[PDB]
Amino acid sequence: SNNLDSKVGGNYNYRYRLFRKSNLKPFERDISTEIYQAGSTPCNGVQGF
Amino acid sequence: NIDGYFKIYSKHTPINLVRDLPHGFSALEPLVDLPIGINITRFQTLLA
Amino acid sequence: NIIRGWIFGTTLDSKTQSLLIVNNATNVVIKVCEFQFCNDPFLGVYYH
Ligand SMILES: *[C@@H]1O[C@H](CO)[C@@H](O[C@@H]2O[C@H](CO)[C@@H](O)[C@H](O)[C@H]2NC(C)=O)[C@H](O)[C@H]1NC(C)=O
Ligand SMILES: *[C@@H]1O[C@H](CO)[C@@H](O[C@@H]2O[C@H](CO)[C@@H](O)[C@H](O)[C@H]2NC(C)=O)[C@H](O)[C@H]1NC(C)=O
Repeated sequence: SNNLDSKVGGNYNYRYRLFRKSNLKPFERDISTEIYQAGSTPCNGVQGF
Repeated sequence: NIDGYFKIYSKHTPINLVRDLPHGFSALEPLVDLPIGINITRFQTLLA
Repeated sequence: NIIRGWIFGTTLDSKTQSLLIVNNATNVVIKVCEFQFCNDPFLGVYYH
């Protein structure tokens, strides 16, 4: 789809889930965008260490 | 729910029985399949 | 006709999607949304 959608300064419309708690089952879908906790802390608000 | 598809099967009785769920036999026919793709852990009823 | 439908989900608050099943005085409505459901969902009818 380069010839339909490649932008010169990158087509930053599109998005994917980079990290999730575990595997998703076949034909499931998860839209929930909440913060991942790589540090063991009960992380809350928009960011953290 | 299985592999992204939810399912409903349903039936009703001809009886006007006294008070409690009877030990007769009548199997449920399929009503509808639904492609909902959501993880369900709990459910709730709606009354009038 | 007091049973009108069901909610199915996991958070029930629009953190993630959930399924609404309802019958009203017109039709059965089936819907999946980011639903902020009530802490006590119901239908109500002013009888007579
Ligand atoms: C489906 O929903 C439930 C609850 O949101 C998830 O169950 C949790 O799984 C994690 C990881 O194994 C456990 O730490 C929790 O204790 C579980 N919670 C409950 C209520 O059982 C489940 O992982 C979700 N799965 C998908 C594919 O979305
Ligand atoms: C039963 O629920 C449905 C769904 O909300 C109602 O359908 C609406 O009907 C009006 C009139 O045609 C439309 O303007 C709306 O757009 C419809 N809703 C939707 C989501 O499209 C129906 O009227 C309800 N009936 C009762 C008695 O509550």
